[PDB]
Amino acid sequence: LESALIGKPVPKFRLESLDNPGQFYQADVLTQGKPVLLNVWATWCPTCRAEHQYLNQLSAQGIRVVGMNYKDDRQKAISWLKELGNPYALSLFDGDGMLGLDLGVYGAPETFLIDGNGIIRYRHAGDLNPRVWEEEIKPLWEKYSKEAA
Repeated sequence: LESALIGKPVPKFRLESLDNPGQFYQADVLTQGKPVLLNVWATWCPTCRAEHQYLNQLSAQGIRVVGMNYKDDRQKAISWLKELGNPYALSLFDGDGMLGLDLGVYGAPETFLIDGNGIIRYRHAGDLNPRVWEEEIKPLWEKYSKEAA
């Protein structure tokens, strides 16, 4: 849906790595110099499992995806990745959902497009499928990929 963050930088945060206990990340990790997709997901989200296989496909094509596990059960989340594959370059654990609150998410799943400079450029509330990618996000990803280059 619509977002008041379009054109604004990613909110400050300090979250623990989902699969690397003790390692914490900050917003600087979302300023890669290349565009990135931030995917909000959880194991309790039905369309998330279905969307996971498509994310694996995009990741294999070079699309950079950062995963934000939302108000979820950490262990179940880790098993989820070991069982279905890990498309994420990095996985953040938003156990309390505080980053989700600053991002204005309605729930899961949701995908944000962030440019190389850490500026939020698009927000899609709902599952990521070929149609959404081809019609809504792909054109934007290509634009910011060419500029970052």
